[PDB]
Amino acid sequence: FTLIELLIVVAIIGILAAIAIPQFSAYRVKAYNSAASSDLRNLKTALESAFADDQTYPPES
Amino acid sequence: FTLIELLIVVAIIGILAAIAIPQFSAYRVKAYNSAASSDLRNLKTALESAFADDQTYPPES
Amino acid sequence: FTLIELLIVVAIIGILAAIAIPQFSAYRVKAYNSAASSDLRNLKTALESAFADDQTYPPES
Amino acid sequence: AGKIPTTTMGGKDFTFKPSTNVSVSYFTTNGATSTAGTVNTDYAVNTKNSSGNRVFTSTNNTSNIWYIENDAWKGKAVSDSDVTALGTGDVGKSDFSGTEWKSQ
Amino acid sequence: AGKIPTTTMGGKDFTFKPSTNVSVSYFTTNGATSTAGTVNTDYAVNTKNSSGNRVFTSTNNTSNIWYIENDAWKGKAVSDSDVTALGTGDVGKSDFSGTEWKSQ
Amino acid sequence: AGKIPTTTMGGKDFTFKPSTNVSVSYFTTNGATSTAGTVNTDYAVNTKNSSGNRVFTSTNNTSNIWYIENDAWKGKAVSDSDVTALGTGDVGKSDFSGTEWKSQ
Amino acid sequence: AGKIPTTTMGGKDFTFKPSTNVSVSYFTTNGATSTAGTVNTDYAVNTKNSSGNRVFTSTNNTSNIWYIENDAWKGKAVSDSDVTALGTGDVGKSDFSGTEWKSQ
Amino acid sequence: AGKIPTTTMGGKDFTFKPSTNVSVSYFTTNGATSTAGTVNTDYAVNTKNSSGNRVFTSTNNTSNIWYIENDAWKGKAVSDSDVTALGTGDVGKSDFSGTEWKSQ
Amino acid sequence: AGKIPTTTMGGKDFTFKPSTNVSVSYFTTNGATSTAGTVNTDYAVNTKNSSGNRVFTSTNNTSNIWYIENDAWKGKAVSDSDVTALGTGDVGKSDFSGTEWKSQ
Amino acid sequence: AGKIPTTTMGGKDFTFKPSTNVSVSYFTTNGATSTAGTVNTDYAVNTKNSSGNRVFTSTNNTSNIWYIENDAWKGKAVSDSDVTALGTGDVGKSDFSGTEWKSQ
Amino acid sequence: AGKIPTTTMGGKDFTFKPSTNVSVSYFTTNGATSTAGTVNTDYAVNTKNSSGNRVFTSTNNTSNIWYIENDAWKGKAVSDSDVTALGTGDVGKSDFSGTEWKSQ
Amino acid sequence: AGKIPTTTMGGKDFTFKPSTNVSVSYFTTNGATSTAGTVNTDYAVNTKNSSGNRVFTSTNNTSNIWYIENDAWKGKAVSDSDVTALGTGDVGKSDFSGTEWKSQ
Repeated sequence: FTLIELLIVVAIIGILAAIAIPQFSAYRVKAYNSAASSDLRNLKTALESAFADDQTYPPES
Repeated sequence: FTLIELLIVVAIIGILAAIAIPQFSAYRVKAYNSAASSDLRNLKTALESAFADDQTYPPES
Repeated sequence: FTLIELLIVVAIIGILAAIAIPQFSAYRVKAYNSAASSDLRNLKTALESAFADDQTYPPES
Repeated sequence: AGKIPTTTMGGKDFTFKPSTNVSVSYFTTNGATSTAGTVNTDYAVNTKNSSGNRVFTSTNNTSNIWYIENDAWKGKAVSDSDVTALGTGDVGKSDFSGTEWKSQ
Repeated sequence: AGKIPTTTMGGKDFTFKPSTNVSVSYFTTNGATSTAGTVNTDYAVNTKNSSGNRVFTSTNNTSNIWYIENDAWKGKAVSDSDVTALGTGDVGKSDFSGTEWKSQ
Repeated sequence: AGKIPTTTMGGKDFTFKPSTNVSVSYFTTNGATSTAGTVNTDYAVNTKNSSGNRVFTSTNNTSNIWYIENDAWKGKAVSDSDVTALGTGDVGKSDFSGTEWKSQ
Repeated sequence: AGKIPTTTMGGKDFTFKPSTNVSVSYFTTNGATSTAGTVNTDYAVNTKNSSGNRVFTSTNNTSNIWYIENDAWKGKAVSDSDVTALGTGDVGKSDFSGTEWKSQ
Repeated sequence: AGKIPTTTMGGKDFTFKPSTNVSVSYFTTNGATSTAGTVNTDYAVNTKNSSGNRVFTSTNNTSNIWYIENDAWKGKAVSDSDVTALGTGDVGKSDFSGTEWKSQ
Repeated sequence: AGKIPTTTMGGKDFTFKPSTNVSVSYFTTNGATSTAGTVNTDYAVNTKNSSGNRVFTSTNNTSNIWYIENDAWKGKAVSDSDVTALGTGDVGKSDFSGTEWKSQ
Repeated sequence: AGKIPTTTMGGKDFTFKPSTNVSVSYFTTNGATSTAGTVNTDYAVNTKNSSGNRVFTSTNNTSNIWYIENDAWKGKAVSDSDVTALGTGDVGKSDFSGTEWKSQ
Repeated sequence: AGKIPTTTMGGKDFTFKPSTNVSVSYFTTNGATSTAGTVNTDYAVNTKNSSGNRVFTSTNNTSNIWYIENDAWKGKAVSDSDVTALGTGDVGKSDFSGTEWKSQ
Repeated sequence: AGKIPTTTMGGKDFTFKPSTNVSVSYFTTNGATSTAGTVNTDYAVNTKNSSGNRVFTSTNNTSNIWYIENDAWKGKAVSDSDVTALGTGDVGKSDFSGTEWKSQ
């Protein structure tokens, strides 16, 4: 509308364009880690189930 | 106010009307997907709970 | 874009910044507790296994 | 046939309802037949959000949740034929060759 | 004295290690004395997660696992005095009057 | 050699598949040798998410899951040498001195 | 009666406070009666923003969050009668016939 | 003392930087003392834009973000005494009586 | 090299086009190399309106948008050397000493 | 067909009216067909002031607002054929080759 | 009643004063009643220069500014009855049939 | 003191020069003090043509331009005392009682 109105908008667009976007890197690597430790604690039950069938842990591959 | 003032406003309204509005389509389809995979991983626990009651998975429907 | 548009955003950012974040303290202390009671109920089987080898519970340390 | 079970064979309610906008299809060895003396040893089950580009599926004797992610269908439910769902039969599918994938 | 046994009197390793962040304290009739001719007829043993508001304990001639659950201590281990653990002595305690409880 | 077992010595399928993006490496006394008369008394096994800064490992005669958490490697799998995994040999490792840790 | 619980029967604080401008109403089998020997097996609970055209509700034995979305009320709280909330009684409501809906 | 943490006790960088013109003040049980064996169970933290008429604050065991909105101060930072910030001590403040408010 | 990405490594279009008159320059660890097996863990990216006296920039592991605001260049794009942009390398730059600034 | 929508498929009024003297034309996948079970995934929309030498247009999967600016037509509305508008079909047009332009 | 608001319900001054010679009239659902617990969801507002042949008006749920432009009244203010203003009531008027107009 | 600003506190030139024959006087909270850490929240400013019978003025928190129009002074500038200008202090003056006027 008025030149002064178009001077507040550009003064607010500048504000709302920098709101300290956080580093969402550590908060995701923790999920990837806790998939692998879960997966290992599960894998152990398969190994120690298979031993109590065969008196041996499985052959590799 | 002055004709030159009404020539900057129209020169700024034209600017602030094209600020590269992004495609908010992929950023929403990911939410719809992660509702369905969550829902399935939950549904599996109901099936494999019901088996350990009845020695059978449920009848369909 | 328009000053009124930049008055709804600030009216929504204020809303979505206060959504009653819950106290996730009790819901985590329960996990720490149920690690220790599990660990004790397991430790008991080692003690009462070792007795049935040696006619004695183990020496401390 | 082919829909989420409402009741298990012991007569108890299946205690699970799907999300607001997700299609589900479920298949088992002996269909809907609640004959009080059968045993479904297996299931194959799949889900898609009506608005999603992914259908997700699992079976009885598999770990992981297997997807397809075809961008083509975006407004379908898993009742539609052109979704490449796991229908009746192929209910165990302990292995997958070249069709769907969740591994690396 | 007072810690989890590393070895039983027959010279074999105690084959049990505690969880990532749990304190343990263990007491028996004849302490650490591995004299190859004694018999500990009893034990009293307790655990707490360093970050937990519960200390859990059991003794030789008791069923159940008995807790206290004092919200006060939250960053202590069972080595600390202000935890109300079952120290040396009172090692059987086949009965409990009014201090700790797991029953209804 | 060195990968997750697909089958146990009694000829049955190992009934476990890993997560979507996790590397696994597994080692035992007698390697891949399915000679129908051997006994692997032990295993050493490790996992890492391809995108994770942690490798996790366990062996036959240990409680706990032991990690390293080196921020350096973040896009490796446990097949890579610069991960400090528990290779063939050192398969029991009932004790750990100063390399990896899960205790307090 | 009928408001968000401030404390659970074990004497601990309910550890949850509502949003800046949301009305909440909560109902259970045995009301406010903290008699230290009762068991509320169920709840029915509803919320609306004072300025919103939606009231949202859930009960103990249901999945989903069920809404009504009547454009009429826009400046009410769920204490008002003309909101069609889930009052005392009808507290389980494992099924819904024709009144409220979140499914397709 | 009293400023935004640059590093957490595990030695990792706090991974968060404030906005262009916002003052922040942060308080915890054991101050700046990175002694590698302490546990801050709590925090109290507040922010104001240097040019804003509002100071906003939260603590560990509270939902909501609590403001004051005094039109008087408009060119202050939360380091100034005449802002009525939540200083060292009163760090939990699970409840608020008559000073600050975000509820209805 | 050095321009806005048209496609991400999963083969999908980058779904973003710049404003009418803005220059953009973008840098990452492994350049343009769409080898279907690499991982760019980082980016450094900058923009200027061709007619503006400000160049704005950000990197992967930083909050804020950092400017320079040199009144000298007013008809340049960020391809020009005399703009003091964040080129290839220095791609993380989690910290800034004395060159560019957005803080108080 | 081909005009600004007065109502969205959920039965709610489209809450937007055009400026005093601007022509608008709007196109979507399934036309005017308010069949309460369809999904328009896309739109293509254009505007011109009756007295302006510019027609402006956008589509669903594009950033920017694309113009033509032909000085010839100055007293037309976008209903006229000789305006080179984006009619029914070509509704996505995520890319533009040589006809209209807003970039540099 | 019926004049420009001097203060909003939160007690703050309305921060707007009219032009040198313009009459304004303003109407809302609950009149002048600053009862600190009401909600005016709507307004209807009109202006005329005392010396102008146009009265201009808008309401809450409308785009555009609607005029009448009767050459007859030229020395009236909108307080006068013979101006055909939007009085108390008819405060939303999301639509206009045949009385006032700003469209083509 | 008391004259049109030649430079703003960010060191940039005030980019405005007055008309051929107009006197201007300008007042703010903290005078001429360019201390690089102050904030003038307000101004009061007035103008007169040297040859005009009107002095015009405005302040920070007011709409309108307020005049006096005393036919007496006709060859003065606003530096003169007998002009009834808005000096240092009374810098906001959001309201005017009986001295100057621009309203009806």
